[PDB]
Amino acid sequence: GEIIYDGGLSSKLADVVDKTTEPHNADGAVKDGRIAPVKLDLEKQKLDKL
Amino acid sequence: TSGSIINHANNLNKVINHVFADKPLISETMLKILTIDGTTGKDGYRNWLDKLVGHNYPVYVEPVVNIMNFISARFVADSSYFGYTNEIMIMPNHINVPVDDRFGFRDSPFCTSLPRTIMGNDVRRISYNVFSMMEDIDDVISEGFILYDAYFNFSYDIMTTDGVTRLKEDILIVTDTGNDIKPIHFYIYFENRNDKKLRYESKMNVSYRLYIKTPACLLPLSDYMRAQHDYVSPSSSRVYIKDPAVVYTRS
Amino acid sequence: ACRDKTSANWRGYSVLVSRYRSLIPNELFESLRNISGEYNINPQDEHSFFFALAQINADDEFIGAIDKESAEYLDEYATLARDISNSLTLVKAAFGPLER
Amino acid sequence: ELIKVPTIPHNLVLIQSDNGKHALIKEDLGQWPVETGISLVNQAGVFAVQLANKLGIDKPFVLDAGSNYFTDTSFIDTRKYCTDGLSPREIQKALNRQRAYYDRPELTISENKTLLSQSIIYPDADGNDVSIIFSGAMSHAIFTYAQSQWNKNIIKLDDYIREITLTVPKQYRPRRFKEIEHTHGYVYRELNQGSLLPLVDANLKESSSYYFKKLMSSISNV
Amino acid sequence: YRPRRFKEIEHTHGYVYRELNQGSLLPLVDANLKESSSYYFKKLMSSISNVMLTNRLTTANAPTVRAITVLT
Repeated sequence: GEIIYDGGLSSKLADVVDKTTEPHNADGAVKDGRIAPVKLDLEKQKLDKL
Repeated sequence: TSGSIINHANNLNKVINHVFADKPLISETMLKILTIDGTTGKDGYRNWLDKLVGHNYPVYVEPVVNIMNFISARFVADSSYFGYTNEIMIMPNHINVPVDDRFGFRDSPFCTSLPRTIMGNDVRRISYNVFSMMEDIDDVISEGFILYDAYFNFSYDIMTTDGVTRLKEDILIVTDTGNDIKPIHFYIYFENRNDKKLRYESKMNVSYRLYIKTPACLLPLSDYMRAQHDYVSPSSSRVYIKDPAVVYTRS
Repeated sequence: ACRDKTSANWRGYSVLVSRYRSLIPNELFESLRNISGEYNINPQDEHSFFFALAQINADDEFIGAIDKESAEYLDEYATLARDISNSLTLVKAAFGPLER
Repeated sequence: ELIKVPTIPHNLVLIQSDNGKHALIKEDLGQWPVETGISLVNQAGVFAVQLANKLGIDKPFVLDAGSNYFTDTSFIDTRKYCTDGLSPREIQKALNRQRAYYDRPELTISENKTLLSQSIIYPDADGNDVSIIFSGAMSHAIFTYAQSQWNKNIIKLDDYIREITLTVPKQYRPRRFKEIEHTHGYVYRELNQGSLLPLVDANLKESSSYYFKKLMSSISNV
Repeated sequence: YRPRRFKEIEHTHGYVYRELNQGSLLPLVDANLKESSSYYFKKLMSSISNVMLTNRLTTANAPTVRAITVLT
């Protein structure tokens, strides 16, 4: 007979990213207008500029 | 307190830089009178602006200011006209949802109002910040919830034909830093009731659905009489004077 | 001229003093409260400082309410203190009481 | 200089299915990206400037859509059918397709006359022309409000002459006006006077030096 | 603020060495800093990056006067 339904393009809820990602803000449907997170290289094991 | 001075200085610099870029906001004669002391023109305007902080001078609300205020207020109030909403809902396909069936869309993502209670229980509400901070999103998504405390921008493409109504991108993205909601673009198709292929595809292929309040710009053809509106134009017999001077130079 | 120049360029100097205070740690500041001194300035230097008062801008340095270099310099003192304590303990354990 | 807007800026779009069973009308004002964590009123104003630019509303203007009309072939119908807005022919075609799906008969002659005469231009008591057309709610409200706000500053020539009659010096020659400009003259002028005292008080010596230099450069050549 | 998660193996079988001695700045701080204060002042100002009756004016000593103003 004719094939009424055979699978199809499927929709998945979540897009899980395996690669570890640096901290960020919302940039999808919700966009955050504030300043991006400030990266400070605190806690230096050896003195460099003091 | 310090930090207040820092904030004031930074805001002053930003304001000066923005107003002086492209076409300067201030006229050339004002720049001349401020400069006549010997300043660079930016410094004099900055000093004058700082001196005017917290004034009591009366100001007049011009017609253009009223027009902009009206348009901004209507932008804030009627959010659906400009492609953004303030709450959305995400729930599995196996839970029935009351929908706005006036238009006839198949699996319409529009609700007349967000359900206060579904299946005899209140629908959970989560702020966007708390939702992003979460780490057990699977358990809370197993039931579905209403995201709020954010402005969700969306778009839709109403297609004339019949087909499966699905988003361009996935609903959710999980990162080790946090969870985000991807941009929302609905592909809306019209509905033919007797179509086993499309019904099965909608029932089985799609596992989760996103619902937003019905846009106010959408309006059925049946109630077209509500689009009737009146505009008044002044009489064509009016003649306009470009130079309203009432006197002539002696020679 | 001096009054106009000072009224124009006081926020920058106030912010500079705030940053310089932010550089110093608390213990060193408490130590420096014991000392005292007096600075002698030539009249020509003072009149030149007030006649030609350079305008200082730190808008580039500040990212919102947070400035990086001050925090970094202040943090380095924790490493310095840890090194001080460790070295003192090691020397005392190595040499013990000292005789002359 | 007032700008005469020749056409009403409607934004109605009719979307109908291929079957024709369903149809709808949409207002197209565009999608504006709104951010979170920042105040909403500021972004609202930033977008409102662009929205006013889109509708031809920001600059001062007056409406000149009275002449956009035609008359029917039938001799009884003296009504003036306006040509602006969503044309009733489009709605007629959409409704005819919708009734064609349901196997219903097409719109009758009487129903066609009823529908095609909905948009009309009629005179008003004081001479203005009222045009009833198919248009969206947001465009209608914004256009009407802007029309009122800009009409607040249009005044008759005689009233303006009366307002500025005290300041005319004696030696200069009066200007004759055409009788039309007296009976039907209208002028767009802002009549609120902005005080210059803030600048003068804040930086007194700069303003004093500027005005004194200009005045003495003028006087020295007598 | 909460810290980012490591790898799963580093969570189940991960061990880290650490020290809990914060230390104190008193041995450096506790002294008579009268003579040595001005060198520290100069280093502090170097830490932050910066930059007829009238012809007698010269601006060759501005930075030291600025430092004096800040210290005062």
